Amino acid sequence: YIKGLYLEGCKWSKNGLDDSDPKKIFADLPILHVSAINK
Repeated sequence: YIKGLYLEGCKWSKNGLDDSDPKKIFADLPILHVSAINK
């Protein structure tokens, strides 16, 4: 679980056009995942 990433220019999901202010936006919990190839 990573805390503190920052996006630039949309939402997390349902990404849309940014408003006039708030150029740098928080990033939500991007939990990772690893898997064997083609499996």
